[PDB]
Amino acid sequence: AGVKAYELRTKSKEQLASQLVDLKKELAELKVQKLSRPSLPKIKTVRKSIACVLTVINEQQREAVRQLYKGKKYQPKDLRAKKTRALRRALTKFEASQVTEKQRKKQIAFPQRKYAIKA
Amino acid sequence: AKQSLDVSSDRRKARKAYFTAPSSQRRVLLSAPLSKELRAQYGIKALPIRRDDEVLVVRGSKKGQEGKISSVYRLKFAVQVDKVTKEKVNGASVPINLHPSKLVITKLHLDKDRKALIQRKGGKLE
Amino acid sequence: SEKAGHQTSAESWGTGRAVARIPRVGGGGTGRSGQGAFGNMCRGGRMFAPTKTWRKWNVKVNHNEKRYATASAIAATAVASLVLARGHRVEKIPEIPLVVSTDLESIQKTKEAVAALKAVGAHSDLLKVLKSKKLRAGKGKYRNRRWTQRRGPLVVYAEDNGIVKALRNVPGVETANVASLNLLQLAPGAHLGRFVIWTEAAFTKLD
Amino acid sequence: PRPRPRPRPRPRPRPRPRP
Amino acid sequence: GKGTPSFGKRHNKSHTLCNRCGRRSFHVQKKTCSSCGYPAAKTRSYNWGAKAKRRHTTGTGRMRYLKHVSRRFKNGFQTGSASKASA
RNA sequence: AAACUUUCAACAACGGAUCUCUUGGUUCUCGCAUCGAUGAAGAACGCAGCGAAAUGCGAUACGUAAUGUGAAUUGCAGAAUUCCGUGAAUCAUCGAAUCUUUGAACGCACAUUGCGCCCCUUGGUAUUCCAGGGGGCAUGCCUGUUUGAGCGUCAUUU
RNA sequence: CGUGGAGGUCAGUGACGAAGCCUAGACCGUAAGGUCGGGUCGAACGGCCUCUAGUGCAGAUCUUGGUGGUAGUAGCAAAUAUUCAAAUGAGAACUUUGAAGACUGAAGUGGGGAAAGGUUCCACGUCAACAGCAGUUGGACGUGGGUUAGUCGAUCCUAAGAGAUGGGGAAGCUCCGUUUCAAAGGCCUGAUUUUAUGCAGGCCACCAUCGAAAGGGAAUCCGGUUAAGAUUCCGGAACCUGG
RNA sequence: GUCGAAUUUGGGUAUAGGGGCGAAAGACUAAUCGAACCAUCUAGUAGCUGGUUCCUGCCGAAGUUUCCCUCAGGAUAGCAG
RNA sequence: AUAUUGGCGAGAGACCGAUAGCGAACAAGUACAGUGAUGGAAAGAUGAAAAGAACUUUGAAAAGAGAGUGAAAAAGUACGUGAAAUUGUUGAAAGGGAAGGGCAUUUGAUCAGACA
RNA sequence: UUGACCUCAAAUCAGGUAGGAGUACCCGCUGAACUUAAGCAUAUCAAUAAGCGGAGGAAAAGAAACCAACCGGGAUUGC
Ligand SMILES: [Zn+2]
Repeated sequence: AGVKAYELRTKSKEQLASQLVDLKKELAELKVQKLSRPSLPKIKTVRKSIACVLTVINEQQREAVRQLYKGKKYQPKDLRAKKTRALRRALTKFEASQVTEKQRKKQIAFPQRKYAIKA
Repeated sequence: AKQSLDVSSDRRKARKAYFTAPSSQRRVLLSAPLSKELRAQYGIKALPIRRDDEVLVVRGSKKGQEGKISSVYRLKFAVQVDKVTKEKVNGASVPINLHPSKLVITKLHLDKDRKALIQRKGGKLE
Repeated sequence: SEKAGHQTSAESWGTGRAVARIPRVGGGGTGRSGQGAFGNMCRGGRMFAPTKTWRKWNVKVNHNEKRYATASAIAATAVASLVLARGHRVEKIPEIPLVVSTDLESIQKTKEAVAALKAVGAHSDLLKVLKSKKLRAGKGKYRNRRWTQRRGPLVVYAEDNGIVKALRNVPGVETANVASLNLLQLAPGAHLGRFVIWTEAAFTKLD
Repeated sequence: PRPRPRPRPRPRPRPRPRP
Repeated sequence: GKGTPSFGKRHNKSHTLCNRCGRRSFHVQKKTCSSCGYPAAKTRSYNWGAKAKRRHTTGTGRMRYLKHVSRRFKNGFQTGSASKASA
């Protein structure tokens, strides 16, 4: 069988924690029956169900802390867009598009004109 | 002839892309042509083979025999029919591997996705 | 590879060991140790005179002499003494050179392009192709040279309106413009007498 | 199969006296 | 007596396992590894040992993070997720 | 005359040449710019119903989530509702996570799975002792904050 | 003349058998070689006109791989020595048991450890390979089992020495130096009853750390127990440290 | 031969290649020492040694001149195609 | 505009075809050697499909002999084709301290040609 | 006494940044010898290999204290 990720996201924080304990209890019993039977493929379903609950549990707490740091500077570093080491050190679009006040007048007064040569 | 710069005509690249193809891309490679009556009924020529399909053998030493597909064994690019087998000297029966290109589908296993695939390929779905 | 055969630290044992004084692989415990290296006669070594990329590949040809042979190859498409001896099946055709109407150049479909070649007597030469397709004798088969076939007619036009695409899929048939007139197609294999079908517009532009 | 034995040259005949 | 009697006295160890490489090249008395240079910050490498660099260059190991770097660049380093499609 | 020796042929041995194949190498051309203290490259140890290695992964361990594809995987065994469906798969894709011990490796050390300190919390009748759990404590340098030092030095008090 | 590959041609040959290989079988050429028959074989190959080269071997104490004569030859002779019966087994000079004869003679061929090895330890099953004879046996092969500590060691201390920091050198990798030209710290607390550890005095200037399983060092003994473990387990009787 | 010491020896530690160490032999420094080992420059150079792969046809030598730190080599003239 | 034996993604060859081509077409920087720096291999092919030989018999067993599978066991996990050195069996011939060769013929074996 | 100024410190102070890898190509430092000169020392190999520091997708260079002597050219780079 196995649990479904979409069925777990509709549960509260305590329901997921209580379900994780039951899956851990269920895994313990199968590890006792495993040593007395030639094969036990059922143990894979229980182990991957635990990974599903732990993923949803970690996703809910990460989403909750992402909302209390929302719309403010200095968000924690694992909730930040890594994307590269070097690209993080690169200038932002605002900083890279900065021009001095003197050259701003030259671009306004003398733009690159559009023209063609036939007549 | 080849006209695009992305298509490759190299022999060892085509063979490597065939033998090392993943399971999803081997479904398209294991395609069987439809029968004459189904081609007129549906309007399409070939479809990927599926498990619960009724098939006809038209080539090989087992030409003429027909049955229901038992398993689509993608790993060796073969397919197994339930009623064409080989009788071993000890009595045990072993399925015979067949290729879908040498087979002819006589009845299609329709569901929600095969109907959508038929309509996507210009089918009419009588 | 420039490093092929030289990726080892083989040193000569010298004389006095009752072995050849050619450098041998050092160390021990692997089997490769003590074996010869760095020689053209040694297993795993470098060959004599390794092939280099700066070998001359393209050959410079005088422009006037290049046009000299091209003009001689167009004159090879004259009376069928050279054409018959070049392998083309042109015995039952009206005349050489063959001059057809310009309406070939505006043909779009291959089927009607093929039928126009059958009417002008090229029926026999097209069946020389599609029957001589033979598997290559050499090792080039798995070097993207698997199949070998004979050469068919050369259709020459003045301006293209679809004849190139219509005859593209026909085996053995090449299309060319009067501007180019490739010598590689007019005398393939250094053999004069290619069977060439001219259009009316191409023939007058040839002058 | 053990590794190949290392080459083992000979005891190099006893030296004649050198004047 | 420099041959087989002398080899019987070999029971110490000049080199032990190195933490950084595990190749058993960590000199006990010198407290340094003769293979990777540990505990020096830079990894030991030399251009005359071109075969030695090939044994420990990038790609010879698991490549736990650089494996997925090219895939993330090809998509322009996206953030978020694909919402959903039909069928 | 046999045996023996030698030559040749047949068949059988020894051995793996030749021929025929090639998911490899090599060379050339074209396009692109993307490692790391937000923990890299590398290393160690582990993870599968039955695995040693390669490959993959990290106590969520030959994977989890998400998306696509739409019925497998396969050596055996297995599970069966997962089969006109939020769904089979050692699939593809991949934007969310996990990511042991290490390593520029960063509490101090390291031929030790050694020894601490701080904060919160739980247990043992405990602010101090012991233990469990969670989070921290490296260096150089820049900007700012706070606390200072120097008859370096200025002004002003009784 | 011959070889690998390339352009052209012979609408060349071929699963009714291509290439290769064997053939005191045949034919042609002065020769380099070419061709045919037969056998074997199973998937491609050739003639001719030109192009191209990593193009022809008996030697180089050639390279790699394989195989001979020598040759069933040299040899399997140090460490005093084995014998009888039974059992097991297809098979016993070599296994097991009993009996007899001997040796190591306690500076041992005994009982334990250190360095080192890493499962060789123990049980069951096996005898293709290994044990330079043999093998039913094995440190072999296959499948499993086994190492239990407040008191034994590591951990801690320092020795010869090693080596950061502050600094000074060196283009630099890095070198000098170890209390060194340094503003190099935490210790007993007492005040607080807003609250947790601010501030009040006095002290001490030692100034990283690493470095011994034979040095230094807090503390356990006896009996019993396993196929293989014990000063560690069980039973009894103790001791130390911290609180 | 020596056998209570200028003794023997384990572990730890220090000295590294034109350096170490040496009651001194050019000894020892991982079977390597009148300059260790490893990799690279390096396919180092050699007037010296060895080898240098199919056939047939035609022609067919020289060890002499002069010069060179030239004398086991080259240049030059001669002979030959 | 220029460079590019690295990295990523592609397209190609008058290149090499398993002693070749990168050291590595394979669990290759692997096995293994060295205290260490480093050194560093060998190793591709059954068949279309395991259909990988049920069963009988001899033997302690390995295996053999039948049977059987397959187009082919002259394809049996020592597996495509299976050369030479070398070896066994069978057949033929020769041999008084080598053998082998050249010219010529005898003898034996074997082959060929053409019927105006 | 109090409050500034200057200089120099401290903090697990608030927020950042540097290391390493790769290194085919690029920017510098450092720097040989074999070899050639039929010996050899200048020279040559070579402003190279090895060693070290620092970048990028290119780097570097770059809008003349330039070339010119002309009827004058007009940043740099490459062919
Ligand atoms: Zn190391």
